[PDB]
Amino acid sequence: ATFQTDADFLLVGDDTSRYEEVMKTFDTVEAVRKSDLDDRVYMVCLKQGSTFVLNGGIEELRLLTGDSTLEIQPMIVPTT
Amino acid sequence: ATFQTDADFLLVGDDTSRYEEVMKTFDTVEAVRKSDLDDRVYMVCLKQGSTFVLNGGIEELRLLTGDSTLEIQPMIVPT
Repeated sequence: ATFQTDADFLLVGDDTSRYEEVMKTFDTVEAVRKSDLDDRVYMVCLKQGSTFVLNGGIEELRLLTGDSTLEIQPMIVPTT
Repeated sequence: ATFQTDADFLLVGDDTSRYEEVMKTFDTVEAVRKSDLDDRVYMVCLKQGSTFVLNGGIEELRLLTGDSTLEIQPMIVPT
């Protein structure tokens, strides 16, 4: 289904070798950063105002990624 | 005591108002980001290879910032 979100988020997967490269093609994404804490994690921070939309949904991203394990999760703060 | 770290980290305070400003001041700091989840939280990402260091310790950051409630805390990842 179609995926959307105004909030930054994370990419968690066992194969992150194409994450950065794939995310560059989305003009709504501002930057991307691998976690110092866990290799299977990447933070995706969005351009202001932008709304990340992915028509083909998560499977579409998995497909672009070349990783079926990939998962999109919210960012976590130790205060909530 | 001196404060040092090579890893990204969070800033957490009640008066977030000069955080971004103060952070730009450090050439070891690459970017800063307020959390969508919590108004008191800012992410601090460091330039690659860089070491963020505060000789006056965290207290020196509380000074610069004007926020005695400021705390530096590690980043948390899902598991």
